[PDB]
Amino acid sequence: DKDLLKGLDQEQANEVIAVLQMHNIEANKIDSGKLGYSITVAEPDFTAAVYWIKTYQLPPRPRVEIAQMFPADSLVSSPRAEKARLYSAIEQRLEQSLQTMEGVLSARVHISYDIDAGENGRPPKPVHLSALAVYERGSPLAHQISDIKRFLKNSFADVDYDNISVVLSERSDAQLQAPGTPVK
Amino acid sequence: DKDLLKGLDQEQANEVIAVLQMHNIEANKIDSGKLGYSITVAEPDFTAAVYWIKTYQLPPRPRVEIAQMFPADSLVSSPRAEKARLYSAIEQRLEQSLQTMEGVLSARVHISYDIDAGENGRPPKPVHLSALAVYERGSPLAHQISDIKRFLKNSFADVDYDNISVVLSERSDAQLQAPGTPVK
Amino acid sequence: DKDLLKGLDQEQANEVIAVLQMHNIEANKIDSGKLGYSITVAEPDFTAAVYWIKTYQLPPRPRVEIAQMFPADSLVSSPRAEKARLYSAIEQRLEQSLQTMEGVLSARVHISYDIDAGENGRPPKPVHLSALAVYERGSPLAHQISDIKRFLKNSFADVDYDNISVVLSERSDAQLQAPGTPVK
Amino acid sequence: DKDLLKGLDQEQANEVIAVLQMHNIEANKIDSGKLGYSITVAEPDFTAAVYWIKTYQLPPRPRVEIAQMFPADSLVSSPRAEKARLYSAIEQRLEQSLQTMEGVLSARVHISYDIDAGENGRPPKPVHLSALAVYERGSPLAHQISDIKRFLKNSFADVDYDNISVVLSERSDAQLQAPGTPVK
Amino acid sequence: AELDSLLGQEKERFQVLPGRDKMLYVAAQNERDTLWARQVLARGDYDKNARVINENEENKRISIWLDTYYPQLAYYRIHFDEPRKPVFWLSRQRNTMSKKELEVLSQKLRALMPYADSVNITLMDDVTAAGQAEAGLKQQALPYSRRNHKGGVTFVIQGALDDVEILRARQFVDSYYRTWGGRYVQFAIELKDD
Amino acid sequence: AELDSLLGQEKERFQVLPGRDKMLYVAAQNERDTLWARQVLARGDYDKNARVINENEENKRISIWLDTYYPQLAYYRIHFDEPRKPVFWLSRQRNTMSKKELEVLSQKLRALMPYADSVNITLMDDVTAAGQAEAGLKQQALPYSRRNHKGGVTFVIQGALDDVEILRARQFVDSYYRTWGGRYVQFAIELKDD
Amino acid sequence: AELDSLLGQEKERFQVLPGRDKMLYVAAQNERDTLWARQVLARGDYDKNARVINENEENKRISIWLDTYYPQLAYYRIHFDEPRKPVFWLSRQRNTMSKKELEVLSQKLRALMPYADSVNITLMDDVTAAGQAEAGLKQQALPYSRRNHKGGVTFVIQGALDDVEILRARQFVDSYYRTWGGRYVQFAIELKDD
Amino acid sequence: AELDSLLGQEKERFQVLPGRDKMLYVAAQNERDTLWARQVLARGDYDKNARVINENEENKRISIWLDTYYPQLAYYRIHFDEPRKPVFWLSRQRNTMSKKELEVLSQKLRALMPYADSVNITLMDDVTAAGQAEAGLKQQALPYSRRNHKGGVTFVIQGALDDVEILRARQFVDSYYRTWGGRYVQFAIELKDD
Repeated sequence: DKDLLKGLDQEQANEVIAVLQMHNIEANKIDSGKLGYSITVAEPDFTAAVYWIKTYQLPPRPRVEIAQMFPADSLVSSPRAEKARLYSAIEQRLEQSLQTMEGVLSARVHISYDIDAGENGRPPKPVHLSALAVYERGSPLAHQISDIKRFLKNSFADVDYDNISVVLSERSDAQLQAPGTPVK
Repeated sequence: DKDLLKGLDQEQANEVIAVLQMHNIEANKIDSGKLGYSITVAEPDFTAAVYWIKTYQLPPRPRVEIAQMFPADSLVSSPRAEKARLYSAIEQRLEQSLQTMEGVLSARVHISYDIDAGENGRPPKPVHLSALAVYERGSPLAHQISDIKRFLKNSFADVDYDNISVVLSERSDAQLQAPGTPVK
Repeated sequence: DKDLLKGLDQEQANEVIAVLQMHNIEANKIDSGKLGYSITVAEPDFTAAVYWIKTYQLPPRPRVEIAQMFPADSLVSSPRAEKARLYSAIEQRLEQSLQTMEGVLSARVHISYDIDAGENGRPPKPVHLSALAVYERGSPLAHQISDIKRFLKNSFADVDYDNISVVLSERSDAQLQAPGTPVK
Repeated sequence: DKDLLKGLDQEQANEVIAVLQMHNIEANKIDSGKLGYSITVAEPDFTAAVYWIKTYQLPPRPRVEIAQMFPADSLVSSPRAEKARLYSAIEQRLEQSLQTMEGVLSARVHISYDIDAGENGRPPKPVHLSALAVYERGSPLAHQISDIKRFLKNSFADVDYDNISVVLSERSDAQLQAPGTPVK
Repeated sequence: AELDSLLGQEKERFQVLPGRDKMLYVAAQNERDTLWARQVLARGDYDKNARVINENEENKRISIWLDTYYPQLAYYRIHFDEPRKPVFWLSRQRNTMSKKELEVLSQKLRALMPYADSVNITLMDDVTAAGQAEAGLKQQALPYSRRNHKGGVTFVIQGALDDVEILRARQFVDSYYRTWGGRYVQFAIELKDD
Repeated sequence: AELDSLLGQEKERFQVLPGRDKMLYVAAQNERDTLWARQVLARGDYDKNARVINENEENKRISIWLDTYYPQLAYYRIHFDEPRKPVFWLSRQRNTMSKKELEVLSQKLRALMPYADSVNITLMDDVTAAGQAEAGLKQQALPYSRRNHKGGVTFVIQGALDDVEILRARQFVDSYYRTWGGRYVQFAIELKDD
Repeated sequence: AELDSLLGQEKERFQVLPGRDKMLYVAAQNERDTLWARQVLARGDYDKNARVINENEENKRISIWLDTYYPQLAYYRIHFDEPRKPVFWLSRQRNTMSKKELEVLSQKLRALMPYADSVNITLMDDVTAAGQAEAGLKQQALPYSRRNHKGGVTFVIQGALDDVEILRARQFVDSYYRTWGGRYVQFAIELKDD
Repeated sequence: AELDSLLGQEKERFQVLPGRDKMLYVAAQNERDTLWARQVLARGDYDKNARVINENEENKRISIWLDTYYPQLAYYRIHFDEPRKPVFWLSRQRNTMSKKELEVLSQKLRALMPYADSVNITLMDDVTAAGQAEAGLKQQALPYSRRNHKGGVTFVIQGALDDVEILRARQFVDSYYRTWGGRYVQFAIELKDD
């Protein structure tokens, strides 16, 4: 019955419980209205519960993307700002599209940004990409490394296959057991 | 009777149930008026229900398209903004048209964007495309990979067949069984 | 008696029923006044009804066309905006005209757009077209692929027959049986 | 029952307890409303508790990033400010993406900044990167030093593998024991 | 309530077969009618055991069985035009099985399918399987290229093709894959420019 | 409550095997149905001991056992088409084990699997394992390159490839890895430009 | 309360071994399940002495003991596939220990591990340890370079490598380090440009 | 209250040794657990005299004693794998001490450590100390340079090095400094450009 986090949001609270239940301590999510959520664990498990907050850097800061810093509410805009807000929405759209392939669970894509491509008379340099993936297990993931590498090739102007690197792994082993209350 | 998500919208709630019913836990969708929906599962299945939220990154963030960041409500506009808002509506219209072919259930199309085509005296580079598809099963999907590749060829200025890559698969096996309440 | 969608519009509701009645579950359309419609299915069929919402991406987002993003209510206009609003109305008019041929039930036409045709001193490139069709069955649809290809040839400045690709199919087999209530 | 810190925030308080419980003294976190938290330790352990505040420089000052000093609320902006606010959000996004690889717990990425690249007629110099990581133990971390070094290569314009240096280690040994109250 | 009334209004698209392992099977003729009958057996308004077997899926089920116990067997396809007496097509020029163990092969395919009474194994000429695939392809006036090798033949169709030459292609492939199956001759529709 | 009613509505996708060490096993046929049955045994609505064994995962479990006590053994894959009598494929041309200790190998694989009654060890020809991998690959009209060496063979597929030539590739790899396993011949789909 | 009920719902992932020094050991099979069982013994809901031993960490514990009392000993790895009778692999061509003190080596490894009954020391051929590391590496089609010297061998892999050639690398390293250990042959994946 | 209950929950990481000068010692195995046990003895909840001795710090304590009374002695390191009978490693080829005063050296190291019963002085071969440091260094594929001289050897490692070649370096240095100590051979990781 000892608090360790309070004032959390919704997705910040449903993941801390997924961390603590993986390491065999049982947590409770208590709603508190407009003040956000709060997480309390048992008193014999309070020492271990603080150590797995420091280690995983919990609670999660919200995920930051490039268009959040170049907002559309500005009165004026620059050609540097419109390009970095355009590539920031292609980059979000490609990871929305990798999640609908067979067996993919999550994905993150990165795009190389050109800032002084046309501002000093350079030709624009070639585009590079990189991707991550977390597959459902049982899949021969040595062979599905080429379908991502084919799908991402002709989604831009001119890339090569030696310029795309996708790094993928299988998901962790499932947690289906209740943790267990400390018997006193 | 333990909450795990609340404040959801309509399409964010009808998919989380489709996730949890696939993994043999039964969820309930409780309306709460103007505060959005909420999803509660049984108490023996609360551990497994949190693990399949962290894995699939649920609830789904809404799908982001290029025209949402270059709005028409601006007082001024640029030639960079009008081209990226035009290609963003051809890209939505092509995936509206792939869903009416025989056997297609969902599709996503991507277009390569030119930003300094005419701003520095370049000729405009060739257009590349890429597409996804989820077919109804039983279809010989080695042969329907050319009809998409023919339909997308002369929808633009000048593409080649080595510049269009469509990657498609069959849908997953159907879920028609009720999950089953935990007997206590 | 379990809801799965509410707040729908008219054409979004008459199609979800056409999806669910094809897969042998019976749905009911309940009007609710100014709040839109709502669809409820039986309680033994609730598991299958959620799976066919996730698969077909229901409810349908409204069909998007190019003139919806370049509105006529703007105070100023550009030559890039007037051309893309003109081709967007030829493209709607051609699919209104394919539906009145014999045996055609639905059609969708696409036009290739020129954006920097005259803005940098290029000659305007040749126009490409593409079309879809869903025929009434019993028709020899190997022979009616040339009448569409003749009708679309001289509707523009100068196209060739190797630049028009029409891809057509026959409609699906008819659903005329009542689904059947779950006997308990 | 002697105070040593008061007025702390939430994440400043859940880490000082993780420091003091690692060195076998037991601390208590007392909420005090809108005045922030406060940490009190036992009276025989007050000497050791002050020494581990001076050594680790506790409480933690909040983590400082480049975009906090070039805010978007300014009326005017410069090309020097927009580039250093763009690289500051790529740098945050790359460390959000390293935390979802298998076995990674925390990561920090740094980017080399160009300030007079185009302001005096230089060509822009090559981009350098550097990264840190804290792995879950049991992993052969001599082999996962190349997957980070492959993922970070084509996330920018043109880097080389002799320009990326990632330095990683395994996490410390776990603290799962209660410290123990001073018997008097 | 007998199962033939729990199905649709027409008692025509579904034919109900009594099994041998005290189970009662439902035979549908395409994939869309399989999900019609599997929805009934999944909501649970039938007290006994039942299945839904399909013409396409009962082929892929015992092709897994036959790829484990009897490898190196050259067969074509199993036809269910009457489901109580299925026909097992089998190649003639590529097997040396005698008269006696062909009866053993039939008496074990009977054990996989409890709805069948006997399996009629016939042997057909192997040259005519590649004969109808070529003579039917020259009739459609399509460009092609034959590549003979040991244990199979393949037909390669490339080049820039208008839709008259790939609509007639896909109607001939899907009507040939139904009859002979895709284990001896496989088509290659690759559409590239020149 | 017997376990075959605690599972789904169809008593068809799951087959329940009585063990020998007073435990009761559940055999699922793919990975998605393994998480269906492991969710039941983890919420704890069964008073006795039970497991869920999978066709893929029961191979990787006793491949760890067989890589410790019997090294240098050339085997292919274990098939569970009927789970009470599994089939242990074994290479012929790369082992010199006599008649007597092949019985000892079977009587110790029986001890690892309490649900099985006997393990049928068969010996198959090693040349035909590389024969079906090549003759099936020329039928798909794919470019390749054979690299023979002692104790294994590999097929390298590089070059710029359109999606017709890598969709037919991945459907042939995954249907070949199910039958023969990836211990003797391993494919190399590397997609680079030129 | 016996300890096998204080653990999780499945009494399957944990096997409880009675010791010899009046202590009761818990054997987990990976690192994530070690922190599951050490959390139970640390909150203190067990009145007696207990430990959690891991397959990886019980190797690194008595490798410290064996690097102090018996230096210059060429060994490979200790396998715990059944924990009551562990197997101590030992090199043949690099030691001159006679028959008698190999019994002395086994009777002192028994004293380090109170859960074991006897330690089975076996001698294996040293050439085949470098034989499977090379023949498994040519099968993955990777560039390499062998550097033989006295008392060990190393494989150097450099050059610009795409992800097909470093995903197949890291899956072969981690499956080889589990079997043979990293004391005789060590791999060198260094990724630089050219 | 006996001291083994005033420590943590596990009575496993700390082993309590009865002394000989009416003091009671606590042996910890790393530096972090030394501050755990010294915090107990400093708040003063024990009525008798106690210490906390560490494996690293009990070496540096009597290396000061041995650098005053017995200079010019070539020794390596003292191991405490069992603390009641420590092992004093000693070089063979660099000392001319006879049989009798080696007993005198052991009977005075016993007087420094009241927790020990006897000190076992052994003599080891000096060439193999520089043998394992070089053969272990060629296995990691690192560039180096040997500089032999009288009374010691040193290994110089310079040049521009990526992190694969300095992560494998620092894992080999710290595992070698634990066994042999840094009195005969000392490594030189100097990282400069070229």
